Amino acid sequence: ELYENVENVNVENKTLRQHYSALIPNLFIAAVANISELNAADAEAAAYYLHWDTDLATNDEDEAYYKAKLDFAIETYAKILFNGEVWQEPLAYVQNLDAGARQEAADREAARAADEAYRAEQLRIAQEAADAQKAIAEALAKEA
Amino acid sequence: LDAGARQEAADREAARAADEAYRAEQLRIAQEAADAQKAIAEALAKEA
Amino acid sequence: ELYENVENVNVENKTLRQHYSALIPNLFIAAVANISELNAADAEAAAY
Amino acid sequence: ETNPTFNITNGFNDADGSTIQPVGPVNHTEETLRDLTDSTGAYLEEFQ
Amino acid sequence: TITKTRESVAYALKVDQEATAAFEAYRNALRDAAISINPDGSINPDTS
Amino acid sequence: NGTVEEIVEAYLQVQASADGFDPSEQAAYEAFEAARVRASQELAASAE
Repeated sequence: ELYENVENVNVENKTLRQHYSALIPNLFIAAVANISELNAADAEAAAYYLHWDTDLATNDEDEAYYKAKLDFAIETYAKILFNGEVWQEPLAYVQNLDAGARQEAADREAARAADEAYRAEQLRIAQEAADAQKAIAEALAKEA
Repeated sequence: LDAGARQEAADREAARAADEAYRAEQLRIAQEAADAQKAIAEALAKEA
Repeated sequence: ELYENVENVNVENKTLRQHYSALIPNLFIAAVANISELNAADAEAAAY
Repeated sequence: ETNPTFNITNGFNDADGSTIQPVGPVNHTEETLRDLTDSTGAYLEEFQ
Repeated sequence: TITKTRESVAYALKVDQEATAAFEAYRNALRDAAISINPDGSINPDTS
Repeated sequence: NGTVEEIVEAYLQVQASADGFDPSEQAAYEAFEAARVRASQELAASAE
């Protein structure tokens, strides 16, 4: 979408699109890792839909559940760091550059308009008071 | 880079002109009101 | 907590979270040293 | 417009699975869960 | 889907704990039937 | 002297959390905040 767009501005010795282009190997590695883990999870859930190693001896079978919950939590906490370091923050940086550019353009325009309006208001008030003084002058000139 | 250079030159000139005009307007309004007060002073000096 | 937060801003060619992530090996070395000294102190106070 | 999908917006959002979710006990069968997972697995198969 | 799969596990483990508690209570009653033990820790021939 | 599993077990209450692990980042945030508060109280205890 930034093909010859008015929003494709210069930031950090480059334009906006070059950062997005450089984001490619990060996304590649992240996708490969996520795909491998998803394949492993798919195989695990498919091969043990109805198996002994899932409905164990006692009805309780709580120790295995808690061990699995521990392993799952360890994996999730490791994945938070992995995903945050590989692709989330490189993308967030570019998106913040985008948002900052739009915001600075917007409030620059707003500040320009506000300054113009404030100057016009001051000038019109001063001139209108000047004509009020003019009325005073003509009145007390006419009385005498 | 080209477009930014031209735009910054243009609005720099525009801002300079606007500031000069605004200063001149303020000064002329203040001085003209000063002469209005001058008319007040001479009128109420002449009445008495 | 800075996951897609309004406070995750850009500073020094990076965002806020990358500094925290880079803080990891420092904390690792510090913890290893402190743990070794605490183990030595524990053994000393227990054996005497 | 801009691309705010992965920054600023509600730091904890239900749209991505980052918000918290209170759970009571409700029985959804193994078949129901397998159907719900295969529904998205169909979409992800081409990538997979 | 995440929330629903969580709710399902919440139901399953709850019924599992209830079953374990009931089995423990009923086996304890059966054990107490043969040789009853007083609260102080002695056999009670009256109710054994 | 523990291992990684023991560390995550003890300081973040894995078993005491809502049944069915919440993979939400908010859950991790609350767990780490609770661990921080506990360590903060232990620090004042050691100070005294």
